[PDB]
Amino acid sequence: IRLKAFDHRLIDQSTQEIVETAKRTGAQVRGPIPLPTRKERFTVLISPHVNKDARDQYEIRTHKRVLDIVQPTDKTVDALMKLDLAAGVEVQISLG
Amino acid sequence: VHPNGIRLGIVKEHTSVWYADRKNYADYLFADLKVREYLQDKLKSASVSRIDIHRPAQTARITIHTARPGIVIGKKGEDVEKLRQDLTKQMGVPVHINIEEIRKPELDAMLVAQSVAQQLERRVMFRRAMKRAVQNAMRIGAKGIKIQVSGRLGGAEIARTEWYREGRVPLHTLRADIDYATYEAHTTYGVIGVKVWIFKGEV
Amino acid sequence: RRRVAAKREVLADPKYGSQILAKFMNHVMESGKKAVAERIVYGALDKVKERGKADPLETFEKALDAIAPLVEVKSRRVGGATYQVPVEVRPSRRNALAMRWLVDFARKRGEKSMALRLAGELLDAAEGKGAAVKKREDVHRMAEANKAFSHYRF
Amino acid sequence: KESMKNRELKRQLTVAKYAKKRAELKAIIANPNSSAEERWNAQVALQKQPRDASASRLRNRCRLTGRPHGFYRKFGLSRNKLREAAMRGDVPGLVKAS
Amino acid sequence: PRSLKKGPFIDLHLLKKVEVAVEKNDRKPIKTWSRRSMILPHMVGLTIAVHNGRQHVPVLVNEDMVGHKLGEFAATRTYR
Amino acid sequence: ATQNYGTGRRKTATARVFLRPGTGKISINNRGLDQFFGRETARMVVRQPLELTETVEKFDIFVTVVGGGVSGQAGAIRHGITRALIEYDETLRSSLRKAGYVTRDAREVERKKVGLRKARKRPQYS
RNA sequence: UGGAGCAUGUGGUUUAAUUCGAAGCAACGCGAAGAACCUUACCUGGCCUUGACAUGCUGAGAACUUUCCAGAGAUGGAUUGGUGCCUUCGGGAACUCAGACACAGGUGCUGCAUGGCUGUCGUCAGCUCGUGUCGUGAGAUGUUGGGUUAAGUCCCGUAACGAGCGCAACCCUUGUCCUUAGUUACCAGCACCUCGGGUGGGCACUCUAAGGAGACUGCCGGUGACAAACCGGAGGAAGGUGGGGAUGACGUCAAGUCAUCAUGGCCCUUACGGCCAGGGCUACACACGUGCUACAAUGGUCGGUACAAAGGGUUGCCAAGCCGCGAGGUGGAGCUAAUCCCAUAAAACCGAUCGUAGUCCGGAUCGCAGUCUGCAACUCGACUGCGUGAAGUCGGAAUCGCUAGUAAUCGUGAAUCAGAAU
Repeated sequence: IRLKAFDHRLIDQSTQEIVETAKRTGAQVRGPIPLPTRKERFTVLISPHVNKDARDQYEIRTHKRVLDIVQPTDKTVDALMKLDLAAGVEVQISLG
Repeated sequence: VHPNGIRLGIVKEHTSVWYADRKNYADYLFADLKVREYLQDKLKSASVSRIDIHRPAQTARITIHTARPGIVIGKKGEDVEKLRQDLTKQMGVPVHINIEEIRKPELDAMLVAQSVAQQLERRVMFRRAMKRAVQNAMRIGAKGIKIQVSGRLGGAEIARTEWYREGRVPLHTLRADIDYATYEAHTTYGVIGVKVWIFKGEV
Repeated sequence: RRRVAAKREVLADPKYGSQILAKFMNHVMESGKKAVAERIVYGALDKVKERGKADPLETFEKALDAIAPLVEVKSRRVGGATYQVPVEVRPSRRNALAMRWLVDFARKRGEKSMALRLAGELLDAAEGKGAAVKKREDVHRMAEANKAFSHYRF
Repeated sequence: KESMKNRELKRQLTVAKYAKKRAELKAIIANPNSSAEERWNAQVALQKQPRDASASRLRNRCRLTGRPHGFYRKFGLSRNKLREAAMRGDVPGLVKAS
Repeated sequence: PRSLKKGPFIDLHLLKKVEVAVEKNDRKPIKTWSRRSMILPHMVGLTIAVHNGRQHVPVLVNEDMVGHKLGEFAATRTYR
Repeated sequence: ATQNYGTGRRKTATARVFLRPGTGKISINNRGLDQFFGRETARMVVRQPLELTETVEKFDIFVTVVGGGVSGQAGAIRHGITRALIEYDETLRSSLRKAGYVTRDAREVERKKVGLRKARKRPQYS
């Protein structure tokens, strides 16, 4: 189970719905392994009339998470794979 | 520096919550632009308070947050499917349409901002209903409304900073949630963008 | 205009164990790298006493015995002409020009090796017949007209 | 001008009007196994086959507004957009932190 | 850059009224619509007047030429 | 035993203290102190606490630090010399403050502000 | 700063066609936050009579192929095929282009009847208001005084009492504490190894923290009206103040665009609706906004150290390259990156022989000439091989400018998915 999604508050609250949801069905899903902040620095110019001093600053992230089903039989990671998404998560899975 | 971009987080949420690749980060940022300009220049009636363009499993999700359900929903949804065709063709992906309710609508910024500039074309005084912009919209709910009005105001070179304070608005804030709706219009001569600081309670 | 400045020099080393030459690595590491400066920083210590008989500090301790002026020259005016004020200051003030002035005036000599250049006049601090003990007594001499400049109109 | 954005946007089709004889005859060019008698058939490739064939004459702007600066590798949008977009919410993922 | 990788100048929309001029006698020029209308090094002894917009220039094509564009006959900056 | 986890840091580290009683034996980066460090003046500067506390004959020291450069982590051997030792006892407890070797400093290269050139260094003007 | 090492940075220079921009050491951050087929700042070859495009009335033939032909140069037309399309078997449609009325084009003028979420405060807590009082009034008081502070945080007094707007708290925001943490990294437990770790196990002698107690007016002693403050103190390898400002707290100097969305007193109106444009901006005659590099001595010319190295990467980055002195174009392991393509590196050891110099630091017009974008490098390009053609002398008149991690010399990885942003 390798993932590709948005932020610090919708993939961690969707891999709450992966470990327990496929552990109750008989097999075992290991714990969530940390993968930190994506550190990407940007530059703009925010002045109405042009003022190279008057910049601003931005940043954007992508979280991944490493889970691994020990003996691969969990269909919940693929059947309830749309349960992992609510509005804007597009789930990547890896069966094994 | 602009805050509402700071409280993308501890206060509020987003409107375009869809995941794609990093190269595909622009591919659904095509069609987030032909539908949002349609609700303003056509649906001045049933005023929109927020446009969320979500892309869930296999179609889309755009919720036109109106304040008038009887005009949009008419005779078992005859005008509901009208917005299905004029939008989803120019937009890339089709949309399934669901309509919610914003009962007690007198506390939101966009729901009032489209109801100020439309009265200023009919040769109405620019200082009477702006007091009753706060006197008629503060009886139940929120705690205060500051209004900066700098602008045009019937004459040519006016820099008058009107100060419609009745209550409390703090504007350095993140917990004290600021809303800000500057919709523009053109009256009998000149441009009017109505500046709005409606402010509900904290927590 | 209260002074919130706090002075505290670190005086201890794993090589020399000195006092006013231990933490001196600042002007001998000439904006570059310590690897090249390490043989120039503490390479001169055992180069000033390697040409003489006494230890490095022997003629390094006697630098403030003939290179420290007995007055001050900070200007001030009251309603006429600017008058400076010269008087016995604290050791620190007087003993600041008794090393750095003797040290920095070694670029107008420059013999073989950069470390010898730094050590060029470190052994001069005893007899004081160099250039650092030429401006020491000079300072005293320019205070005849400034002699009575301290109390009245100063 | 009503006809400045209209006279250059149409190169999405015209530059790629053949696009296959151009795709086949821009890969063998990096191969010297072509003979010296073949220094002329590699030069009956693409040009007077009408000259909307050079890709050197195309340029981007904003999606609604039309501006060449401020374009990053993640949008179709510009720098006077990005202050007015995420503050109403048009830009995903763009939060403010360290 | 600009090494001698692209050796021969075979360009059929720019070839077909310069190389064909061998059979016809020299009483008329080759008429140019570029700042960059180069031709083959087999055709030294012709006339190429640099297209830029209002009058043509004296181009004395002599026996020894190998290198670059025609930006020296009618120069880039013309000292107006 | 004494088979414990200390640390020592300067300029973005995460260290390894493989320490025990011994006789002042000092080591770093799967090597000794006189392998990567040497022919430089910060060597005996960490012996200045090691002479303060007479611990040059009573402990065997393996503290590892990496990152930064050559000599910017001279202070990181300095950082956790008694971080493996005030865990062992409180014998040198109220006698170590005069040394002054633990302060993870913030006089560093933090965020880089726009408009200026560097840390708090300013551009050229009149 | 300096006779001076002659950059469009505006004022003095060279046309045969020339459109607006600041008004000080706030004059190279003055329309727009980019002039690659001109449907742009009337050179314009050039032609309009309906139309790419915005537009109603009408069409063969829907369409394209319109490769190729004049073209050293858009396209009409040969256009090689297609008849397309729903069928109450009536009727209908879009378009390479095309004919008649009107037009879109301001592509000159002009911030003085039209900018909104600033191009100038040193970071001043300073500028105001409601009511009350005093004055015939304009006003004033509040906001003065005594003390204190970066600071209307204040405190004590007072015809004022409140308030609008603050660092604090809502704005660089978790070594410091952490449940749980590394399916392919590698070697603390280890055997191993080529001691580069193949590989279990590495959650414990650990591998890049999402986010969470975090740092104080907290106490003691005096000084101060003891009161706002101001000095001295612990813990203990860290205990008292460390504003990090795009809807400035708001108050500031007839002045940049009838111009990025806007917005007027005259204009083209067979036209700046036509477009394939037959070339006409640096004579040096200088000042100047001057802002790295040194003064020959730490001396003059190499291929080498313990040694940077991860991501973006379905028309991309382009190995150890055979090519090499130095060129990693036919190859291609990283092809969706806990690999890698720029994959090489780091001022050090005692760096050769001769020991301290406007030169054995110096090459502007004469790099000719070399299987790489590809229908398009005929007297100019990186391609640094050093035979040659120089000028760097204590910085004085007086002036940019420094109270603490500060005055202070090792590079950017990535596209509208084809690798010279000082």
